[PDB]
Amino acid sequence: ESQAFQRQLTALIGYDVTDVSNVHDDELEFTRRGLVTPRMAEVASRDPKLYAMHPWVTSKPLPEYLWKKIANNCIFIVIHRTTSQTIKVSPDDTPGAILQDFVLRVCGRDEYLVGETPIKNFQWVRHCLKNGEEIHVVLDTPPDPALDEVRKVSLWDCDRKFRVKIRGIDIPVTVFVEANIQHGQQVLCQRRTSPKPFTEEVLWNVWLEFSIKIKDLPKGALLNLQIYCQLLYYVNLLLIDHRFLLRRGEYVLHMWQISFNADKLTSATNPDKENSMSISILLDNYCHPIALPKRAEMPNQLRKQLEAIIATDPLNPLTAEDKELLWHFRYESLKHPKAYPKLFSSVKWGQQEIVAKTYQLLARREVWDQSALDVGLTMQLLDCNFSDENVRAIAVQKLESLEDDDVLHYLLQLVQAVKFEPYHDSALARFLLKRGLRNKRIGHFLFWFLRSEIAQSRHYQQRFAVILEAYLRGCGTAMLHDFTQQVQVIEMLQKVTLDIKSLSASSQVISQLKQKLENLQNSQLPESFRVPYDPGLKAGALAIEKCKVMASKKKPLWLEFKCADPTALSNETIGIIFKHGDDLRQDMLILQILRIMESIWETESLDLCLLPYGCISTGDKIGMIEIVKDATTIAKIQQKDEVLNHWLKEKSPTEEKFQAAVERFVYSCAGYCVATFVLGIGDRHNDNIMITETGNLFHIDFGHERVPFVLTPDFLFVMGTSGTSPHFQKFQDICVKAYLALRHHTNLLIILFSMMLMTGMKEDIEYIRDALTVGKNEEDAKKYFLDQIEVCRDKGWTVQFNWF
Ligand SMILES: C[C@@H](c1nc(-c2cnc(N)c(-n3nnc4ccccc43)n2)nn1C)N1CCOCC1
Repeated sequence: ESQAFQRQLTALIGYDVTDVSNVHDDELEFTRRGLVTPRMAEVASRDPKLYAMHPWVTSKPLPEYLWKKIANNCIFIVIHRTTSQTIKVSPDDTPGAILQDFVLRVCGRDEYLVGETPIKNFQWVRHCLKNGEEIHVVLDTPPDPALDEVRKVSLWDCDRKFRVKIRGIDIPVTVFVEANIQHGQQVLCQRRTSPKPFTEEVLWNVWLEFSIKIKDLPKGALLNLQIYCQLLYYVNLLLIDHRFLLRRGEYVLHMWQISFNADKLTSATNPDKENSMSISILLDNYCHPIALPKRAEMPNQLRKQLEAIIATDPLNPLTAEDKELLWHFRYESLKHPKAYPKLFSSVKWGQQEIVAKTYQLLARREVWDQSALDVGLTMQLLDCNFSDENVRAIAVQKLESLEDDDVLHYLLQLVQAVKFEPYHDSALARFLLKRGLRNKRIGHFLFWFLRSEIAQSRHYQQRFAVILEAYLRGCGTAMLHDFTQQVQVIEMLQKVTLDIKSLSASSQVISQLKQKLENLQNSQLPESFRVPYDPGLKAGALAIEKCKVMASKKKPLWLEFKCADPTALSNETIGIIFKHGDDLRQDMLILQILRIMESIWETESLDLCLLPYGCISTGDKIGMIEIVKDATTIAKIQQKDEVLNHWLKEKSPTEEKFQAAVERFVYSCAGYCVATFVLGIGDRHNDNIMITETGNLFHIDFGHERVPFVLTPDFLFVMGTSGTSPHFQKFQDICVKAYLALRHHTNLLIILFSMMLMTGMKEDIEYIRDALTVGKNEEDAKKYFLDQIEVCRDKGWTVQFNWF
């Protein structure tokens, strides 16, 4: 009936936010209700014009390597109606000023050049300049903003010890309960139950007294119940609710099975009730409710100790001495923003009086608020080591600074950080909403990032579902319509990939694909859909005759689409790869880190010509990859040392284009060598590395006696020298420049890598430290890296062959 909006939202999300068949409290529903305000606040605040236009812009400097490209110091763009005309431009002009009511859209795309910013501060332009491409725009009338229409007693009075009664466990399918009280990844106190028998049901029926006072439990403390022989089952219960009240009564909680990890922190209970292990518990019964309420100077030698502590990397563990040092001199420690994580990892959270001091400490926010924004520092406070909302808010507040440009750089990482949140409604979840709804680009990518996790993760789908719904309710009639079209297409194509995969371990199946695709274009269809990994591009009908299946053991589709925009100045298709077997969420992260690195280099005016191709995880074990045109694997070129350069000349028609090719190869090869080493995904099989008919090398298939990174003799033959040329010198030089360019952001990468490991996949994270060579001077770094280069040369073709 009138509720003709909900089951729409539901099938977009892939989950239901009205469903209560798995909640044991109203936090999810409360957070649906709570999100209405910041939603309205952002919907109502956003300028309908610039929103419908979503101009993708930056405030960053136009880099030195791009400065060379600029004509005289003029720049040419062509306007179109059929008929066209060229215009000379100054790099500081405005769209409306160059215009001399009507708007400028980029040809073949849903992308606009509008608003009060210079043209040099447009992303498309900077792309066109980087690639050497021409800038093509059509005179068009601004899209109607009406299309975007938006539808419509104290706890510190309780001095008794905290107590939890374990009734017992049951499973329908040397075993004891392990009851921890946690704040972050920190264990406050820990009791246990007597080791009992192996029966599918065991009832201990004992009260357990914890050494912590009721008063001393901190907001966001977790009753973490574990089952050992040894660890096989875990479940968590926020001991304090979303209304600040201490929890009460009896609970039956179904538990996740094992086989450190962001899942282990989830307040979500297992929905599969008929198979999962459970537990019954009793919480201290009371009649009236319990709600939680709301210098001399330093000697030198100690300052030096403190300043060393502050200077260390994120992964350097703090001794108890360090912690005590940081604490006792908290007011001086406050003066340094870099001391914050280590300072808040120094507070005893299981102590009411201490937590207070911290809260009154955070009131003196003078210097933090004043400090220049540090994404690395900011990210540190959003990780699994911080479970206090006030600590987490001072981080979130710093993010507000970021221009949409930089949000899109950290979106995935930020979305994944929601997993470390203790409450469904948080400053960070809230921030993502705000930022998503204020900018269509972010909101498109938010949708997918969120939907990726919902379809694939039982530990966090409820949390992400309520946040997705929150976004959708303010994104507009326009985007709601597009998301539906996109959802339909992938919900069609994935089934097609599955059915096909089972029909093989040949040219028999290749005609079965085309036959199965034909009826999909006729019945159930959408003529056009937005490309999930590149929303500027609108795909049309399948180039049915161009589609195939691929020569891998995992069977991916090779698909070709027409462009639905008739104003596109090319006839070239849009390629996509549908794949089952490798988890694409791991690919997404790495590609995203790759973009971050490319932005890092930009700050040092370096370009390394990476190809971080589009890649969106869509559902369990399955998703899409962007097709890079004119590219081939290195292994196929081999089907040893001489052939690589010949292929390049074979594909390069002239000598300029061949010198442009080898120019391109050196940068891109250098780039991937640095990146892959830092990430520790260096040693890869030759079938997983590719190159374009133009020089650009690039890695693929990020699915997990070794070489630090793949630099081989055939690559070296193109560069010259037998196992130093004028090109091997450049390679060497730019690798050291690229390697040191990362080391200036040691902290940032450490935390991202650490975050990557916890949400995507201690001695595991420790690797990035060594790879970036922490604690060594710039000289030692150049040495360290060039030695790695030498290993690859000295080992030649060894490990390649080894893969039998
Ligand atoms: C089929 C043909 C080909 N593949 C591509 C191409 C393009 N873009 C990509 N992103 C891409 N990636 N990326 N991730 C992948 C994951 C798996 C497979 C492929 C992948 N592959 N282009 N071409 C012409 N290969 C020619 C060389 O011999 C092997 C077959």
